[PDB]
Amino acid sequence: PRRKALPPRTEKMAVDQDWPSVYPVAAPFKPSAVPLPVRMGYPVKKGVPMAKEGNLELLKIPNFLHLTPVAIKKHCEALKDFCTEWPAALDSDEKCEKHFPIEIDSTDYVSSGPSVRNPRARVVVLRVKLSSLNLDDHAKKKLIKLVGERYCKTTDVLTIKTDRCPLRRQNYDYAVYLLTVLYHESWNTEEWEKSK
Amino acid sequence: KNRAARVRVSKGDKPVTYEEAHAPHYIAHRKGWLSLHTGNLDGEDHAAERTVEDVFLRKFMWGTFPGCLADQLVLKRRGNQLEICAVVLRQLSPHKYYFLVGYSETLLSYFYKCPVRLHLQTVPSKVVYKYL
Amino acid sequence: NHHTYAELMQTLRFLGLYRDEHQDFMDEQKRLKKLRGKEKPKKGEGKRA
Amino acid sequence: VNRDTTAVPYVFQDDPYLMPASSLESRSFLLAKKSGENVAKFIINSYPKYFQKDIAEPHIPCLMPEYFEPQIKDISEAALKERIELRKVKASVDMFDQLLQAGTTVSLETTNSLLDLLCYYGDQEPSTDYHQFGVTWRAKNNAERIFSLMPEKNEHSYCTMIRGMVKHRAYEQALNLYTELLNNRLHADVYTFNALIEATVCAINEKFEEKWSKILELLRHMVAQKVKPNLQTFNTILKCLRRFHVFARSPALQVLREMKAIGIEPSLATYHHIIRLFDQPGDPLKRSSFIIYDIMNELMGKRFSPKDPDDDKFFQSAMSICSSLRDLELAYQVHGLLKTGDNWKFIGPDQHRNFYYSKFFDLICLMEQIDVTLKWYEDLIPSAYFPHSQTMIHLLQALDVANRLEVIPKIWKDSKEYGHTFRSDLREEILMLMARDKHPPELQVAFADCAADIKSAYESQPIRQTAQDWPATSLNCIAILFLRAGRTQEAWKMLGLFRKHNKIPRSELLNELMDSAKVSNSPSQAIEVVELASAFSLPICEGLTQRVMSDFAINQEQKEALSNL
Amino acid sequence: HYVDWRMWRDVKRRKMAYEYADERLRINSLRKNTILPKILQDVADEEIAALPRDSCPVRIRNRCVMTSRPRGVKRRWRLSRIVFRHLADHGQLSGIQRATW
Amino acid sequence: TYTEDFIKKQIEEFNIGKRHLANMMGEDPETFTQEDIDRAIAYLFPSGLFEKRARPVMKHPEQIFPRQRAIQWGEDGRPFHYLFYTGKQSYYSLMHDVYGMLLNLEKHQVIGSRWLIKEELEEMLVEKLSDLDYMQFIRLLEKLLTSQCGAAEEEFVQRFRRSVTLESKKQLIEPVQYDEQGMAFSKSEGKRKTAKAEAIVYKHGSGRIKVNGIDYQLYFPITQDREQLMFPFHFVDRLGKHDVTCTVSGGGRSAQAGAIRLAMAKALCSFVTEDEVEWMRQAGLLTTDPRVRERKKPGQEGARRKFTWKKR
Amino acid sequence: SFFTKLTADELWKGALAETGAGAKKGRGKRTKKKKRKDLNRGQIIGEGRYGFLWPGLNVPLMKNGAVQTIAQRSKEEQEKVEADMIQQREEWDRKKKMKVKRERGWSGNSWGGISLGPPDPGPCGETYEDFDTRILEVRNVFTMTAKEGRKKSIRVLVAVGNGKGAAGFSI
Amino acid sequence: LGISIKVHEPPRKIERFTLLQSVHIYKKHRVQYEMRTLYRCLELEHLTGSTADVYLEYIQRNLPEGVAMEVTKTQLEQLPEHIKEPIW
RNA sequence: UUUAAGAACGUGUUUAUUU
RNA sequence: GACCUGGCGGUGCUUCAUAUCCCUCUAGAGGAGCCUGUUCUGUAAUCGAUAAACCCCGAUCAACCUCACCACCUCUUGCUCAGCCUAUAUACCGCCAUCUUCAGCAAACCCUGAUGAAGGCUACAAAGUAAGCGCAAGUACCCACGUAAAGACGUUAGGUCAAGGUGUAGCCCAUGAGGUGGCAAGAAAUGGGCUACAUUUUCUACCCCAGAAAACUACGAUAGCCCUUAUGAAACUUAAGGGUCGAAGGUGGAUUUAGC
Ligand SMILES: [K+]
Ligand SMILES: [K+]
Ligand SMILES: [K+]
Ligand SMILES: [Mg+2]
Ligand SMILES: [Mg+2]
Ligand SMILES: [Mg+2]
Ligand SMILES: [Mg+2]
Ligand SMILES: [Mg+2]
Ligand SMILES: [Mg+2]
Ligand SMILES: [Mg+2]
Ligand SMILES: [Mg+2]
Ligand SMILES: [Mg+2]
Ligand SMILES: [Mg+2]
Ligand SMILES: [Mg+2]
Ligand SMILES: [Mg+2]
Ligand SMILES: [Mg+2]
Ligand SMILES: [Mg+2]
Ligand SMILES: [Mg+2]
Ligand SMILES: [Mg+2]
Ligand SMILES: [Mg+2]
Ligand SMILES: [Mg+2]
Ligand SMILES: [Mg+2]
Ligand SMILES: [Mg+2]
Ligand SMILES: [Mg+2]
Repeated sequence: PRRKALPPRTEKMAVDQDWPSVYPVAAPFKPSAVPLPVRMGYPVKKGVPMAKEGNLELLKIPNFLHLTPVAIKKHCEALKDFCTEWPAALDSDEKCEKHFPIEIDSTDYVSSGPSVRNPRARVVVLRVKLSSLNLDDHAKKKLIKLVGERYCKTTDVLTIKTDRCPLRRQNYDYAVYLLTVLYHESWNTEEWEKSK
Repeated sequence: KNRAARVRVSKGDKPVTYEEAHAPHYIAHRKGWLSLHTGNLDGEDHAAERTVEDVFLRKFMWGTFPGCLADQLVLKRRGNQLEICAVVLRQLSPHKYYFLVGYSETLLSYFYKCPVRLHLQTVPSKVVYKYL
Repeated sequence: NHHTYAELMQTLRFLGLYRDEHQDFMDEQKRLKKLRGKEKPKKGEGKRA
Repeated sequence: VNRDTTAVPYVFQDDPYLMPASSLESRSFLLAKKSGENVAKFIINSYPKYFQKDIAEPHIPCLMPEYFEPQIKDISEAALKERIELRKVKASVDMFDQLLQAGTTVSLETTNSLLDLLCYYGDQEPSTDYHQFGVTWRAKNNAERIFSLMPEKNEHSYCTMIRGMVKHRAYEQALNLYTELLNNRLHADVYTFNALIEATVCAINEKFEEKWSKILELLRHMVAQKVKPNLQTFNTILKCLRRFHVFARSPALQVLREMKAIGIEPSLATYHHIIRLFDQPGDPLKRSSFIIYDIMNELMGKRFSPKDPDDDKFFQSAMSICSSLRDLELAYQVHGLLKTGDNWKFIGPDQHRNFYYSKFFDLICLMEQIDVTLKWYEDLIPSAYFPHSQTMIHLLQALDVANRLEVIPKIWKDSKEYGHTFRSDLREEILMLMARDKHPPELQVAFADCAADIKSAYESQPIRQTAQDWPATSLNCIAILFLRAGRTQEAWKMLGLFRKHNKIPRSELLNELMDSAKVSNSPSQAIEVVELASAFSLPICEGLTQRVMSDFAINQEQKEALSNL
Repeated sequence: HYVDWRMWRDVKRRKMAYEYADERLRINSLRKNTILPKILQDVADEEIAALPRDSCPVRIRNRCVMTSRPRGVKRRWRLSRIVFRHLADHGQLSGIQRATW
Repeated sequence: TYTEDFIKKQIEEFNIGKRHLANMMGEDPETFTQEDIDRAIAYLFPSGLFEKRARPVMKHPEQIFPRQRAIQWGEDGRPFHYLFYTGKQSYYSLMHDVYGMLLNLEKHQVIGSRWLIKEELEEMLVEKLSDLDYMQFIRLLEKLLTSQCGAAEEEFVQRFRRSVTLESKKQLIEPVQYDEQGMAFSKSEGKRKTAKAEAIVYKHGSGRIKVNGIDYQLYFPITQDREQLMFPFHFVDRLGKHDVTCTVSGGGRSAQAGAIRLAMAKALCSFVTEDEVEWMRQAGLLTTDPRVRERKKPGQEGARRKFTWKKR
Repeated sequence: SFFTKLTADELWKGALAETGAGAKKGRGKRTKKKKRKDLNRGQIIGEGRYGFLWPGLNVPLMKNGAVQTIAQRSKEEQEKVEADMIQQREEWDRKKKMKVKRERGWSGNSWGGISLGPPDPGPCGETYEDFDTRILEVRNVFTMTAKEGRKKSIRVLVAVGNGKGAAGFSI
Repeated sequence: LGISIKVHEPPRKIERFTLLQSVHIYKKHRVQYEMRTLYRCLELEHLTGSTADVYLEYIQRNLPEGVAMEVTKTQLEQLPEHIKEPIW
């Protein structure tokens, strides 16, 4: 005769089991696997919400059954061997900007699809205060005239944004190179400067 | 009168599903979305290619599982992966379901150049929300 | 590329793996018009000359 | 994470209707999913143009059509090499003659690459998606033809030709071709010597004493040509010695000791060829016991890597040894070695996996406590293997030994969920155990609720070719279980089936029917008990009838009873 | 197997405009300046005007990819207002819902 | 229809699923209340649907399934109640009991409370009721109160009365703060249209106001705007006694004044008597003005205006 | 194109024109009505024109204890399958065309004198297998409504009897 | 993992657009749609390359359906060698 | 008891285990 | 001849309409110029909408393209296991207009009328009980308000075969396909809108404490003419700007629209 469906394996489950073993990774809602009488849907007049069996509304939900607190705490316990310790010396931000005066910004974008490319990932920004650089009166006055609107007098920060080249490693090099020719030309003094 | 995605009332002998019984003005109040991706978010791209893939998938699976789908599909994208979640009937033999799962999972991976996985949930008969 | 989409699923239909309910419709109508006499003529040898 | 005991292997669809119940479904369901992947690859490689469009970034080479056809249509030296990389035996050989006929110089590294393609497949085309007994090697083949055409022959030429003959059971011819190698002042490699050891034994079915001397000669030649043996060289020796179960026992250890001498770590296949040899269909098994205990201590706490193709066949055999020895403390070490690191991958294919867990679990129920035997039944089944009808029996014979017959109503449910709903032998051993002795009301009512399900299986049977047959013991047990429980009404409806199928009812079933009638005080029913046994001419009936006549019987019925006999 | 000939003609136009995109680019650079001589700019005016008509990008039309409709097309999805609503009204477009405020 | 046996099987699935859900989240199954279930179901099954009755729910079957009447006749077929054939045995058994207590009285001789509503009476009686039936029952209850009802009668009538939470239209005073110098002040916020203002009112001052660091007469050239700033202080006769320092952002010329007027008034409520705060409320000085710009509609020129209509 | 193809329910719903302005007020002759046909009735999953045999779908998975491989029917054998599919189609269709000679009453097109069978069984175990029902008059009556206009309603007169003195009629 | 984290909810953005209701004419009657984009910013502090390599991979992999991410990384560097002193 | 206030072409709208 | 139902009544009584009928409030339309649509005329030279419920409508859009039109020329198993913007919206799906700025539609049972078409209420109650749909309730926007959305069954054989799809019919050396070039105008009438006729105005500064202008060099064109620029392969033609020009117009007939 016709093939009959077996009873759901939720009945064999115990209460004091290990849930992470059932839903280790992200997977759709399987009513034959989740031992919960969860219901979903807008009820009709004098009715009750639809049950999990055959429910499409529960399939639309991006559940978090694979990310229970028990798993998270158990997942991170196994990931502490990949991590490194942060220097205790660099406690505050004022101490971070005394030994590392340059800050590099770079953004990465995560989107669905078969292609991972994004043209917004090439941009690189470099910020550095002029008080951390070995400049004199002349050099500092000249450097602020070359960069133009890249320097903010309110914060004394030089901002260099590079998006010319395809890759992000090239724009980083370009920004460092730009910071170098600016520092050196600022120190160099030319004859025309006398006609100020 | 308005007609879009509305199942007109009848004597009371017509069965309808939950999604088929709610109109477009319930899509975020009593229904969800059958496709979930990042294309239609602010500042994101490739919303047009993800839509052509969806339209083709719903037809590929309608003709690949003829008379077996109990309700609309649910397409899900997590990065490179593509998860197809379907509710099917129990008339066909399991021998033939496993054949079509491997045939479709493979054929679509080489077409769209992405790992594809298909999740079936069998029901004895088409679930009925109410009778119109 | 509509060639790929249409040629792919045309081939899968001759292979028995894709069922096009739309071709079946117009294939059944085009079969009933031959019994009714409304058949497409031979090219070149048409009603006109 | 750990394995989920309530689930089936990941590869299957987690759905009740799609879950494989029996062990046949488990294997036939993956062969169909493998068949759909093959039907799609056929379509992908037959119509590449539809799947050439690549939208993936980064590029995914494993998701692009493969091109098996030659593209260089010209006749040249580079055009033949492309047909040798695609393993085109027929095209390459038919095109090699054209290149040779033209007179163009053919490099020796190119003609040697054609022999490898021919010596391996034996002048035959590989298997493709779509277009045992005897000796595959043939005299009228291209392998020997082209071998003569060659104007110059190096070591590799003979090395690759000797190995192609031994592979196709041409042992006798390989030895004749090896004599020419020594005549040309040449030296073979390790691989060629490895195949030469197989030809020695397989060529002739002589006594071991002669074979042992023969093998030692090749070894002395291997050391006389500056050739160092490998793991395979030693493995063939043990695999070959299997035929001589008794005699080769001591020679085998010497081979093992030799492997240790040269610092060659025995793999799993090496130990596999030893236990098979020492293992023999004998009752004492004194020698086999001592060997395996030593091997485990060596293998204990190790992680293995693939070295020999037969490394997987170790675990299946070792378990069989413990089952033949009936030693459970040793099976915990063999199975405890299979979980360490990543050694769980050496268990082997399904058929090897199903057999492993059968000998293993069947030895658990027999030996260990029942409270521990039931913890292994929840873990293994169904997550690891699907049981066979025999395992359910052995498990039932353990509950009897532990006087825990309250679990029987659950072992019958699981059997039907594993495809044993219509196993005659199984249903004939579950009923007898339940009806063997009287039990309290609460426990006696459960066996009947399960006996009613075992009865329904007999009524509905998949095979309609033959008429429905009810075993004598079955009908004897289904009816007595209704009485003890209290289902008297249903107990009298089975009486017609006894004579209907010419099945003899036991006296214990008739003797206990008395109380049922006496409690009712319905003489009519009492006569029905007498009438049935009288039909079968049972001696207990005549003596029984008199007692019934004394206790409860209508006057008119007493006279009729005697005449019916 | 495209929807109609109107669609097929635009596919060809987008293909010819992709082949001459660089050649047309290099010539216009000469014309779009006041540095080079007029005599040379006059020769480039004749070289790019002798290129095939379908190579001009202004002759391209953003039609619907499902119905070949020239007007009422949303550029982000490349669909017509009638097809977009058919998919949005059935909940097949992620995030698309009806607005009320 | 849902039988008594079916409900009893749903009670057992909730109890077991209530113990699984605590094993997932790492909680104690014993001390796992219904508030923790709703929080755990919202993490595992996140739904942002605007309707809360369409989200995943795991509640007790006695709160999901609607209450159903018990069977009214036995095996023999005789009903259990003598008013069965009326169709409203519960409603009429109540009216018969009340009318019987009104006969006894004749022989031997509210602010928070609100009469039970119709929809709440059907649940008690598990019966479907009309409107005119509800009014008849309410008329007997009121008639019962007028008479010298006994102690036992009051308890009965209190089964059909429901308490009411009476809100208080009393402005909330702000906590007076102290600065480094020691001056007392109070801060509040106002909002008019898109303008949003934060005002700091010092307890003692010489009537100085500074908006965004600018004296008020310079920031508000228009007289009407300055009149608004004067209204809070003039109403309570406190002109030239406090110093204000506010910061308004957004909106337009007149919207910033109304936003500032509201904040100054709210912060001025801490340095005045309760009777004055009530007067400020009855004058419209403590109320946020909800009148905001209305949206334009498609097919219309404006929010309410229509396109020119042509009959032919 | 492949994206301009609808489903059968959409193709038939439009071709039949069952719900239209013509159907509402007797604006369509019933002499040539279009009849729906199910095109998936005699179609098998895995069968195509090329004659391919896909193991697990079109043909058994294993044959003689061994898994089959991909095979394609021959031209002669594949043409014999197409002609055999036709016979099952026409035969199936023929049955529907075949009309049963329903026992007429007083006249061929009249309703009087026609039997309706025994009444429906009651819920509390009541049956009327001994009763026979026969129609006496079928009249089409109308009433004018504000929105639709002419509202057609059917008036029927029947009689039941057991053949033993018990009889009754109703409307 | 021992990381400092601060969470804030940026204002949402709603992009709307209107379309004709009918296939032909009936201009006055249109349908309005919207896409709602909601944000959630997680500001971490004082990390290393390895810790971020793990945490990001952990949460990027479990990024649910319909959820994008913009990870802005602020690196600390030191003055290059050429910047220490001038050459002229 | 209370100003005036015309006209609208002709048909068609209901049944049957390795070995 | 007598009736049922509905419709209609320059039919009665009573109660009402809330930006709605009257009276009553505010700004407009109808007059001029310009922009734009339509109708007529014209042209070798599209189609469709076209009382309310068409007329900056299909178009959130036409210099070529788009484009389906015209003339000329060219191809024939044709980008498609062909094709057709060919006829039929009075064969249809699909998406809608309209009453709706409504609240009713109605399965299944019962009863009345002598078992007619039909009808079915009185609360100090006289035969009605009623699933379901809609309304309502809920939800969205800044709430409990309001605005959106929603709004059934049906009515106007209302709109659309030219979104796409499709039944019937018709074409297949042409009613199909492609190329080049070209028409899309104004005697005339009219709808909608823009700018104005000015002093509550015009110009400049400012973004509200100013100075000038103020009737034939004022107020007043987004028009014309000329030049330049932007886009583009291509611009008397599209847009922007400048120069030149300084017209009608002096608050508008019957009538008429919107707004709490
Ligand atoms: K006017
Ligand atoms: K005018
Ligand atoms: K006008
Ligand atoms: Mg509408
Ligand atoms: Mg264009
Ligand atoms: Mg306005
Ligand atoms: Mg007749
Ligand atoms: Mg006349
Ligand atoms: Mg007339
Ligand atoms: Mg026109
Ligand atoms: Mg027309
Ligand atoms: Mg028309
Ligand atoms: Mg208009
Ligand atoms: Mg044109
Ligand atoms: Mg042209
Ligand atoms: Mg044409
Ligand atoms: Mg016509
Ligand atoms: Mg119509
Ligand atoms: Mg509306
Ligand atoms: Mg509503
Ligand atoms: Mg019409
Ligand atoms: Mg002037
Ligand atoms: Mg001008
Ligand atoms: Mg130019």
